[PDB]
Amino acid sequence: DRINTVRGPITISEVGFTLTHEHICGSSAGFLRAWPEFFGSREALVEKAVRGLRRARAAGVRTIVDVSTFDLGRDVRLLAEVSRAADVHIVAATGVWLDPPLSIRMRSVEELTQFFLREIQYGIEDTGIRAGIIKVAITGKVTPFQELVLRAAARASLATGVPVITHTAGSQRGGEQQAAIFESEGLSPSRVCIGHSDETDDLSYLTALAARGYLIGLDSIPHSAIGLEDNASATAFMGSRSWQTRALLIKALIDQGYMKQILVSNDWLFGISSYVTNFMDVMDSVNPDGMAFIPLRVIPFLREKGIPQETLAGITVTNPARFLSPTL
Amino acid sequence: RINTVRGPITISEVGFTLTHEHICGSSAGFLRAWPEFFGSREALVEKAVRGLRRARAAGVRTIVDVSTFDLGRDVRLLAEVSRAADVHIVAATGVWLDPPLSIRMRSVEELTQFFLREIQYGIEDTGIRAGIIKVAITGKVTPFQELVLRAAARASLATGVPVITHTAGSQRGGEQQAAIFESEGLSPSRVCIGHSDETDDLSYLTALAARGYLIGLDSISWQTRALLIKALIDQGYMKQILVSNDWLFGISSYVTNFMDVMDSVNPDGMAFIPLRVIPFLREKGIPQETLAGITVTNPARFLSPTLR
Ligand SMILES: C[As](C)(=O)[O-]
Ligand SMILES: [Zn+2]
Ligand SMILES: [Zn+2]
Ligand SMILES: [Zn+2]
Ligand SMILES: [Zn+2]
Repeated sequence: DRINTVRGPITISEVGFTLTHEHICGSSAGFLRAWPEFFGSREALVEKAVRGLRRARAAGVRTIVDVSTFDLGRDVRLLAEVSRAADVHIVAATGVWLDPPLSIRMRSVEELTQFFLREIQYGIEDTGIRAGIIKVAITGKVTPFQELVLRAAARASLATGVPVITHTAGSQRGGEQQAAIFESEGLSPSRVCIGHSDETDDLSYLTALAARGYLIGLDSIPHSAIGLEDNASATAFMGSRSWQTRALLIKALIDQGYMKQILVSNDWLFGISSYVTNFMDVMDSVNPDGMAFIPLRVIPFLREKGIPQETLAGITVTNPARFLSPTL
Repeated sequence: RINTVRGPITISEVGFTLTHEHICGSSAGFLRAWPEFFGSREALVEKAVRGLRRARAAGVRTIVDVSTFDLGRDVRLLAEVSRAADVHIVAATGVWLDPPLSIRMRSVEELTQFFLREIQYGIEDTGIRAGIIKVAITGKVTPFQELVLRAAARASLATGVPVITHTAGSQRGGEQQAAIFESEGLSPSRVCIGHSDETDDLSYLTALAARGYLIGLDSISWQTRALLIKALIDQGYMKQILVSNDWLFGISSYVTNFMDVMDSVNPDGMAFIPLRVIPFLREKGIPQETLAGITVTNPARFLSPTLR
């Protein structure tokens, strides 16, 4: 139950302050290799990211989990290069996000399970870098293909002990659908983070999942298009709720007794091609702190509301370690 | 000169060409992320080299691999197979039916520059340059497909490389394609309107040929299909005909083991044209020089970069 990173296995003691939902680059499979000019250059992306991670390291971050799948253009060589140069642990992922190509979406639950296992048990591409988390996504009512992905994720998790992290669009309360399928496969809720759960203020929804032992991904705290009302693409991607509003859900879950079920992140990136052109600039305008936003802005905000330092250390260090540590 | 995955070649070196083929039909990054889907990369290479050597022994000298980025083109795979089989392979840019978000969110201007990158600079970090632009079409042409066609036209106008289309979603889609290409100022002689062998509407095909378009037939009943080649010859448009198999040696973009279905239907693979179609046409009285025009002269004129 050491944890696999892009630099190899590390012990739980070394994981430290973890951001469990981030991205070096949000893209599409092969796109970084075929069109680096889109990002200025690969070299520019590598530097921009390295600088960003280093600033997160200065603010106390020791590990990030890059939840980019194959179809979100995960380039594990970009992750390894940036991890080493920033000296920050990066856990990579398998799974399937919202843009599977035909070679993925035509696959069977059995085939998908085998693919996830390859990426966990053997390595990603020809690199030997093994995934440490499984990635899944739904929007709205689960599609037949998304249900296959969820079942394959559960089976791969049961075989390897690595956890599952989900994209929910909304809520839209997607966690209840996901949890039902995961449990039908015998997966323990303690192996699952229901992500983008900071999109909603439905505390009944959040607390009921937490009470079942799910981890709650309050993972996009700095995402907000307040002030950018004239930019429809910004509003659609980041929403109209303030970062403080998202952050207060952390306090709300603590106050209900569920501190141990909380995972906090920025869901930041250093490049993005999967959306509108130059969207990285729009996001950067909203959060110049990048991935340092959690430790620099959110932690002090929560301490200010009277949350004890020890509880914040538990959410940022202990919870991610328990989550990431492989457990059958 | 024409760019191949082994560098530039002269027109005289091109020889008998199959202008619409694939080594592998897949998705971007897939071959590398899950080569075991194909058994192994090594197995895919071995099969592709055997199949290309078979085609070469039946007279083929060049294939045009019209796999785009989104059809999982791997020019390193193409280079390896090309070298081992001693068959020239022309690589493609463009957009097929499965663009990921990073492609389908792009403007006409952005796509134009990406196609130009792949033609003028090279594919990925390989220095291998695309010698053709690829556009897949459905139905009457979707808005996004129209964007791709216009970018293809603009990249062609800047470089002289031709454009080949293929239609899956069937209508008289060639006329809509032609209208878009012509609105951009593209010469029809730079365009192969593909898989025209799907229909049996000779008047439609003849009218496109008379306008200067190349007519892309393919496919692997095949005899009825082959008789359209003769019909177009007899209309006076042998110069406008291109013939290919649209074959591949691996496929992951459809159902599992579809490659087995395909191989059971057409065990000749890419040799189907020279082993079956060419003798059939010779038997129906098409002369040698005409067959050589279709298989050698037409592809060379089509592929040789020109702005006219
Ligand atoms: C790349 As996302 C907006 O699903 O974290
Ligand atoms: Zn997401
Ligand atoms: Zn994300
Ligand atoms: Zn086609
Ligand atoms: Zn094809």
